[PDB]
Amino acid sequence: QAANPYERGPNPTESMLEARSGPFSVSEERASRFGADGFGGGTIYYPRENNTYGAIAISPGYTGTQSSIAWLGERIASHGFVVIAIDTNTTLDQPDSRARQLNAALDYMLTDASSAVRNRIDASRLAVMGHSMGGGGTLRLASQRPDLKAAIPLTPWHLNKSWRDITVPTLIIGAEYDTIASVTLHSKPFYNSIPSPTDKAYLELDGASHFAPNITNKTIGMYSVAWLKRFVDEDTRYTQFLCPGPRTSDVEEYRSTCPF
Ligand SMILES: [Ca+2]
Repeated sequence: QAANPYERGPNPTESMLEARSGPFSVSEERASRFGADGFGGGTIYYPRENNTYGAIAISPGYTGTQSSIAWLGERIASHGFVVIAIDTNTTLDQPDSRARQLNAALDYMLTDASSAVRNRIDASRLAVMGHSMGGGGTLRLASQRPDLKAAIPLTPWHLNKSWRDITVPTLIIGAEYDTIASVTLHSKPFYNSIPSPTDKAYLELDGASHFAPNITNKTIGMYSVAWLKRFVDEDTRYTQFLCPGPRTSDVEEYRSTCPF
């Protein structure tokens, strides 16, 4: 019974979560393609403030690179996270290969990055996120690693529909007008398959394309950070944004196991 030891930054408001950056100024360190084993390298974003934070790996999708998710990895790092936006070994890698590479990237932050990075990581509080096939990779890694603290598949694609063994808090963000990873064949079937008691939520962005995750988006930003705050940091000051959650508005649909 004490102040949460993982709490970082001020008491949140909607406007703070919708803004382009959080309260921590951030610096970058390259994970070189010439120095990364098991994935294609990346950019680590980390808070300049010397404290420990949660560590998060983020995969792009098919034909995508670290630059299509960089805004999100930066935005999230600036709320007090060490985040790596990766490149994949090839841009054509499939979901389950991306799951292995999200796994290699966490190992990287933890063992291979510079002292400044490693010193800011609480190695026991990790999370993954992914766009489309990166999103399928996130589900797979979440399924193989019950020890992760959260998983956030964004407009996810995967041929396997059944994610029955996931026990890691998972927010699946869907895009209502996605023409590539339709919520009806991908996001909803994945979400529908995760059984109680796993915490989870499904948010479907109103009016949004498959590519909404590759452009600065306050709804993806606010809800991704609330989710990582609530589950990587156990930070209950963020539950108020997720429960009861968005009226369905910027949001086509919201389902959740609130209050978690
Ligand atoms: Ca609508």
